[PDB]
Amino acid sequence: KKRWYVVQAFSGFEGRVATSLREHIKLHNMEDLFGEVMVGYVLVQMVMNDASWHLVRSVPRVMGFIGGTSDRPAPISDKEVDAIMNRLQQVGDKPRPKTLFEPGEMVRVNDGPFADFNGVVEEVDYEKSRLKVSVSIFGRATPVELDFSQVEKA
Amino acid sequence: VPLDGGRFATSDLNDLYRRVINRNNRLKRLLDLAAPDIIVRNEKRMLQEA
Amino acid sequence: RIRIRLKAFDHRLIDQATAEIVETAKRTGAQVRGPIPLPTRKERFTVLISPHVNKDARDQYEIRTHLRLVDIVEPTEKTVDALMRLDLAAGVDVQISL
DNA sequence: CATGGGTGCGCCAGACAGGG
DNA sequence: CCCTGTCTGGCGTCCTCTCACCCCATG
Repeated sequence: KKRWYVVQAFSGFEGRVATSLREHIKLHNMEDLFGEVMVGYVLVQMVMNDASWHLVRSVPRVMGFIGGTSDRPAPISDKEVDAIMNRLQQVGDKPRPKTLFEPGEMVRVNDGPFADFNGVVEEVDYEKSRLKVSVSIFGRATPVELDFSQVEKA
Repeated sequence: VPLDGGRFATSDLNDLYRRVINRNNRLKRLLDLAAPDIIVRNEKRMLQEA
Repeated sequence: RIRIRLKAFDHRLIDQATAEIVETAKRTGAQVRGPIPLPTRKERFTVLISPHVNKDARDQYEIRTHLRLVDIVEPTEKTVDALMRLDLAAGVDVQISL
């Protein structure tokens, strides 16, 4: 059974640390003592012998493990939470809000000179794919037609 | 203030404050993300030392 | 295809408003079909003035109305840009139908 | 382009262990 | 607990006049 551990690298050379770590594994052929390497912190599926500990700290541009002590360094705590966040990440970020504003509903403009402005859709045109919303420019409402993607639903 | 050439010769306190603010932003983001215990212990320890 | 309708009452204040928006568009976009007006609009109302009698005192007042349409020819990303939150005419209703 | 981590001084003095 | 050895800190003259040089590095 291989448990997880946290490695600190020089932040910025992290992919090169991961590649050099895989290569040191396949050099010193302790292939049965390493499972994966996940990407300033590098996650390593590993077991704990002092030989494998010296192996990971002899990988270049690696400071050391992060744990309770340096004798017996520490596996993890909320590893499941980290895995869940990694699975989402881009998926969670993706939103793409389009103007679903109907009669009276407020919308947001992010394209053309009217970008960075909000307003309400007094009239909507699904057939012409156009929303009739006015922007409060210099006080007076500026009824302009914007596409669903041109504006966001507020 | 810059020197003759134009590159800004920056003071040391700006390095210190900029380090503390970089680390504090990292620590707020990790407490947002619910990182595990050893990550936020190293993060708060680096803030303490900063 | 882009319409700039302007809606107010008098032609003696909108007359500087049709000058400010064709020339400031000329410096930035220089793409306009020229101001094409609309028929002047009249709202006349006869009203009784004596406080409790006498259905003869009817004085004619009117809230007059005027409309002028600018109609820039091309959707310019410079005319709208410079003239977005900008309108010289005060107490006016601008309708920048894009 | 922007960020990210040596080995030659000597005395005083008081606090911290370390016997005693 | 009463003395003894160690371990770290705190400190060491004042004015001036030039010079030289101030973060890589890189996918």
